[PDB]
Order: sequence, then C-alpha cells, then structure tokens
Amino acid sequence: EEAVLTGVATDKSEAKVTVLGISDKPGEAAKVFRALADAEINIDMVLQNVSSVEDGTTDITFTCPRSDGRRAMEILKKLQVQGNWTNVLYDDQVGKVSLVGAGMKSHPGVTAEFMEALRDVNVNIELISTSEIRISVLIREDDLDAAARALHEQFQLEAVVYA
Amino acid sequence: AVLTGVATDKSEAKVTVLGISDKPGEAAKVFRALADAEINIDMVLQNVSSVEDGTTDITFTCPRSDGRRAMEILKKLQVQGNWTNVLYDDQVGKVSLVGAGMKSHPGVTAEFMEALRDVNVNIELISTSEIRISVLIREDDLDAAARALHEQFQLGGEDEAVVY
Ligand SMILES: C[C@@H](O)[C@H](N)C(=O)O
Ligand SMILES: C[C@@H](O)[C@H](N)C(=O)O
Repeated sequence: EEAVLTGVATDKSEAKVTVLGISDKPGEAAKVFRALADAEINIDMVLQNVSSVEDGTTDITFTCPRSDGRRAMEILKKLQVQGNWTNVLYDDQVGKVSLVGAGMKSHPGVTAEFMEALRDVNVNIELISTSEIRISVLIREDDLDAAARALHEQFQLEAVVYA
Repeated sequence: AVLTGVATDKSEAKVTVLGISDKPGEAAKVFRALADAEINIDMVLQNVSSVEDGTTDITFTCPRSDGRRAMEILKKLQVQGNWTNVLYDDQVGKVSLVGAGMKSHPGVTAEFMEALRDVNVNIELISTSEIRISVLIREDDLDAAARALHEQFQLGGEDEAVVY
C-alpha cells in the first residue's frame, strides 16, 4: 500500500541530444533510432512528448554516454539535412538525478515533494521521466549536489516509507 | 539483452499542460495540485523547453476516471502560470516492452519503433529507460502494436524470457 524510497542516484556521465521538429506520423521515430542503433549509440533514456498544437511536429530527446555524444550528433546532423527536421541540439553538461523506489503510483505526494525539494534549492528541472521504479530529472550537472542533498532531506533518506 | 514481456494498459487518460515557464517551481505547482486532489500519477514526461519561448509542456497519465478532473484542477492554475492550455485525452493506450540490458543494445529501441511503424501505428509519446520501453498510442491501436511487438521480439504470452 505504501510507497517505499530506496535511494537517490546521480549520474554525470551522460549527454543529451534533442532532435527538433519531427513530423508526427508513423516511421519517424524508427528513422532516428535505426540510425543510432546502427551506430551503436548506447541509449539510456528516450523522451518524446505529444506533438505541438501549433505545428503538429514534436521533439525527441535521448541521453547516452558522453563518449557516444559526438558520434550521435554526426549521424543525426546528416539525417537532419536530408529530411524536414528543424535542428538537432547537443548538451554534454547535463546531470541526471533520480529518486528510486517502489509503489509511487498511488502516492502523488512523492512526485509533488520531489519537485518542491528541487524548487527550494533553485534547481531548474529541464526534463522529467518516470518509470515503475524511479522519478528522474535532467538538470545542470553543477546542480547535482544541491539536488541529491535536497532529495535526501525531503524524504529523510537507507530505505524509507513515504510519510 | 533479454526481453521478458509486452505490457498493455487501456485504463489511463493523459493530460498535458502546455506552455509552462521553464523556471524553478513551476512543476511543483502542477504536482502539488494533483497530490492535494489525490489523483494517482502513473507516468510523467517533460521534454526540453524551446529556446525562443522559454516554455515547455508536461504530460502525465492517471486513471481514466480522474483525467477530466485532473485537467480541470490544473486549469485553475493556467492564468497565474501563463500557460497556453491544459488538454485531456481519454482514448490513450500504453504499450511497453520489458527486459534487461537494453542500454547496451540500442537495436531493441530501433526494433520497437520499426515494429509499430510496420503496423502503421503512430507513436504519440515515448518514455524509456533501461528496464522498459513505453509509448502512448491511440487505444484503438493497442492490439496491433502489442501483437507486432510479440512478433518482433519473439515473445509469447507466458512471460518466458527470450534473449535478444
Ligand atoms: C514522432 C514519431 O514518434 C512518430 N509519431 C512515429 O510514430 O514514428
Ligand atoms: C517546467 C518545470 O519543470 C520547471 N523547469 C521547474 O523546474 O519547475
């Protein structure tokens, strides 16, 4: 019944790449990911939100090891010019911080307090993604310490019940 | 890479806050409002903000019966945040591929996308990690997507693990 938090994880070893302006039609994500998979880019997370109400296109962001970042840009910039994408952006100064746990679905206060914790130390949340075991956000790598510390304080974190 | 199953869910709605300012504290306003309303949040996805506008969008899923209410409780905050809007969709399906060791095998992500393309299913939202590739699609496309992924990854229906 309860949500249980088992840890706060930080990762400063990734880069994120964003492909902007993809038509929201079948097969467009396949074009991006077949190119990357053929180049052996080790993808950590992919995030694509719903397509825009003003343009109908959407953006796709993914993280990968920083050592894979320049190659992924090379592959994608080639694709960029052949098709109708707006642009491809690179960022190798991103940090990932995650609250790890279980049973968070029925406790929305866990999500609210994760955002409040980072707001209270002025850490801007650049990207959010979640799974069955984690709330993960991408922020400036220089804010990883303030962020992880704020989360440990917010949830009074070895494993803890959300209260 | 070892794949363990294809999971489907047709019990959720998705709600999207459009045009939120990309500055500290704004996601907290969204999520504190949903927590005080006791609305279960299943997945949250926010991509990067636009450099020209300084805004981004946040999408979350929740039980379908709470979707319209979640959208309307968030519309109470739209003006203060100068959001463009809050949308609700109760026709969404979620399909996921579960497995171990996907990070070192990007071919698994590419094949997931190819599978859906080859059955002409448009992917609305993507959220993946090393333990699960999840997408949101129209609920009427759920059966087609799910069968395509069983074929693509040679998975049966008994959760028998299959190496990639
Ligand atoms: C944008 C991309 O996800 C597209 N909707 C597809 O199905 O490939
Ligand atoms: C858009 C929202 O995530 C904002 N960047 C915040 O940190 O609250």
